[PDB]
Amino acid sequence: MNIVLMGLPGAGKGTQAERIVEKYGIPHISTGDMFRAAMKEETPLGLEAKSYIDKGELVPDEVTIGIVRERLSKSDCERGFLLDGFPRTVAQAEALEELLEEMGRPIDYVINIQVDKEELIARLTGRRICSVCGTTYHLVFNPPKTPGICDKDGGELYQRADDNEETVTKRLEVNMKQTAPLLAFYDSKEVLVNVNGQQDIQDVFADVKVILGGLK
Ligand SMILES: Nc1ncnc2c1ncn2[C@@H]1O[C@H](COP(=O)(O)OP(=O)(O)OP(=O)(O)OP(=O)(O)OP(=O)(O)OC[C@H]2O[C@@H](n3cnc4c(N)ncnc43)[C@H](O)[C@@H]2O)[C@@H](O)[C@H]1O
Ligand SMILES: [Zn+2]
Repeated sequence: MNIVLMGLPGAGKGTQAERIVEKYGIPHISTGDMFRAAMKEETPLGLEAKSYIDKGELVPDEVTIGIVRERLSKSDCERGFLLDGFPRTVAQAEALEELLEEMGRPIDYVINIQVDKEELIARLTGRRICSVCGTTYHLVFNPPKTPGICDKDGGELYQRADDNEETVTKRLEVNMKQTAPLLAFYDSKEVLVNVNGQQDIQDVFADVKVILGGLK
């Protein structure tokens, strides 16, 4: 099961990836996670990515492709894999198509999670993450028992640095522009499948399961 999740910022890719992971046991390769790890450790790759991430811009293709190429250089990815947030440009997708052809591991499905932009903005600006355990909540859609605090550990919830309104607006603008031709690319390859992301989490995942059930 060689799967790409795509969707505009806030579409719920990470939420669905966690479920896909737990059910099918394929590795979750998240560029967003990998960049945030590098940023937090202040590595040279981290500091390079940060200038872009903090503005809501894409990290250049050169470094991104190269970190993904080799993440996929691993024995855990022979089962299959779940790419979350890569590719997000046609040039990324074309690099990935080549690499995977050579690797014998071409993409089965690209699952595109579709959510109205108004809701996307609400999802991102209202997201709150536990500073203690990393659990994600949402002010409206999945609120804590006590506002501002994690149910599990009493930890303070915070808003991610790139989830303020102005950075969200930039992130949507950047990704809307790149998503248009990327979807055309994967549709021409006949691997694109759309899913309605504006359902409860369990129902979105139910639709994902129908798609992937055939690849168990
Ligand atoms: N390939 C690449 N090339 C270049 N640069 C790259 C790159 N990949 C990354 N980058 C760089 O790294 C940066 C960060 O990357 P990235 O994190 O990949 O940005 P993303 O696509 O903007 O959107 P998020 O990933 O923030 O959210 P998500 O869609 O996973 O949503 P979640 O599941 O949390 O859910 C969102 C919220 O909604 C809630 N929620 C989720 N599902 C539902 C639902 N079904 N109903 C109600 N609420 C829900 C959640 O609780 C949560 O509060 C990029 O901006 C770019 O700078
Ligand atoms: Zn917590």
